[PDB]
Formats: sequence, structure tokens, C-alpha cells
Amino acid sequence: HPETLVKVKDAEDQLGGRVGYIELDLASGKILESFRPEERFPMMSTFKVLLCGAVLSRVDAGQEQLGRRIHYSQNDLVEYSPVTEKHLTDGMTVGELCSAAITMSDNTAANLLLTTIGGPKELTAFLHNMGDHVTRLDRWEPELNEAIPNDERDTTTPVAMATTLRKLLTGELLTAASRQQLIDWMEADKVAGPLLRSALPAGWFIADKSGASERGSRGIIAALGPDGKPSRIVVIYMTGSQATMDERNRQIAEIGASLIKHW
Ligand SMILES: [Ca+2]
Repeated sequence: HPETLVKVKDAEDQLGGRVGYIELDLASGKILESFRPEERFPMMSTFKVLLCGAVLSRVDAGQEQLGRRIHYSQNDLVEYSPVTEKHLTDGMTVGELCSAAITMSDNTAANLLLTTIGGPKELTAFLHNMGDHVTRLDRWEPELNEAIPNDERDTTTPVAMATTLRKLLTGELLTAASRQQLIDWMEADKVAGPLLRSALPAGWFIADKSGASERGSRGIIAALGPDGKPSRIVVIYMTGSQATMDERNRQIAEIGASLIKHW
């Protein structure tokens, strides 16, 4: 029931640290609302969507195939690998890995996909190459979550991320089938229930990706809208506090409720 910017400011008051927020119109790309739009925040697992965008760019370039099967070993497994840990014998396809990275936040999957393109610096280069000179990936999972206060590694800004997400989902940087694949994976997110999904009315569409660190940080990127169709991009980041996970989740959910009620 509070106005969305009011609610975002309130969340920051409650949590400490910073909260960043942007809402973009999907069709036009115009900024509808924002708070701290140009300040940096750790991406956490929200980067996984961008990683898959790079993968799909390679598929569209004829340099990768979503059906290519990747065998990996137990030595490749890192923390929070709920899907990849189950496929040591069979491996997983590149498309399966992106599904695991996005829908389940699987870390080994993300590292595997990062190897396909040559590592974090090469994801940065992909972003630079599509006009995003702000967003940067520097580390692998799980270190990219360490969220050291002002250390600009592995960070984006609300506007950079929102703008880049829109460019990946709409327009022609990716083919229609690749744009569609990316949003499908996001729609199938399984691990963001406490966040914007908790506020979502029946019949709405959401495609999202969340991020978390143990302490300090949370975030979500989303394309959502009524009537089965996304019409806006929302990006919310939080960092720099000592808030509990339950309180970070609750604040995101409340920001979501405000955004939906004032749509
Ligand atoms: Ca403040």
C-alpha cells in the first residue's frame, strides 16, 4: 500500500546498507521509477542470466550448440550444485547447464558455462560488446559472492543491469529463438519464491533470477506483467547490511507488493 519509492526508501531505513531499484518499460525502455540507479551493487547469482545470454550469443553465431554434452568430474564441483552434483556419470548439455544455472542457481553449472566462453573477463567483454560498460564479472563461483563493501568486482548498477536485461530479451542482439530460450529459463526459476513471486497476482507472467550472499546482500532481476505477458523490467539490489535473510526477503516482497498494487 505504500508508494514504491517510499517503500524502497523504507526498506533501506529498516535494513541499513543500500537498496537500489529500477523499473523500466519493456516496450520503450524508458525509466519509470528509480532509486540509486547508478550506484554499484554485487550481482551475486543474477549474473547467471547474463552468462546464458553470452552462451546463446555463441549459439546464434554458430560457435556453440545447446545440445552439446559436457562431461565433468567431481573435482569441478563447488558449493551449491544441486543439479550438477547429480550428473557425474552422464554429464549435462549446455542447455541443461543454463537451465540449472538460472532455475536452480547451480554454481558448478555457471562455472562450466563460464569455461565455455573463457572465464569472467570474457563475460565482461561480452557485456562491453553489447554496450554495457558498467557491469563486470571478475570471479568464479563461489568467490563472486563475497560482496566486500566497495570492491567493485562482480558488480552492476540497477540501470546497467535493467538496460542489459532488456537488450537481451527484446530487440535483435539475440535471435528470436534465443531470446525466447532465455526468458523461458527465467520463467522456470525455482528458487525465488519468497521474493517478487510472493506478491504476484494470478494470471501474471514473471521471468526472474535472484541472488544472495550469506550476509549483507540480496537481489532480483525480473521481466513481468499481467495477462501472461511481461511488460516491465524490475531490478532490486541490496547490500551492505547485517540483515537476516528473512528480513531481506520480506523487504523485497513488500517492494514487490507496492509495485504490483501501483502498477
Ligand atoms: Ca537512505
